[PDB]
Amino acid sequence: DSSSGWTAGAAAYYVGYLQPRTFLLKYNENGTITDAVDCALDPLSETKCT
Amino acid sequence: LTESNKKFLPFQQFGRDIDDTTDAVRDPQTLEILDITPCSFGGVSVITP
Ligand SMILES: *[C@@H]1O[C@H](CO)[C@@H](O)[C@H](O)[C@H]1NC(C)=O
Repeated sequence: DSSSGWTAGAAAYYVGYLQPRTFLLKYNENGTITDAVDCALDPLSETKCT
Repeated sequence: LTESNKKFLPFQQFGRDIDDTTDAVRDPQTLEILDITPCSFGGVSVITP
């Protein structure tokens, strides 16, 4: 009936949640964002952003 | 205002530089780049014997 038989088919979707962090961003000659670093993961990144 | 050679992305428009002022704009009608840089500064000098 309207509630039992149906075909789903293969798909899979990923869901995440965000968090207020600080980022360091690398823009290029086109101004397009080309790279980033999360300087709250490791000391070496902290050095980078400072 | 001066005509530009800059190439914005289709949604981009500010003139934010190292100091983040304005040296770029897009005509809301012709959608072309107009660099902004004022006509002034300041320095003074009188020479006398
Ligand atoms: C954008 O990048 C390309 C790389 O193929 C380069 O040829 C072009 O000069 C760049 N545009 C700007 C805005 O300088």
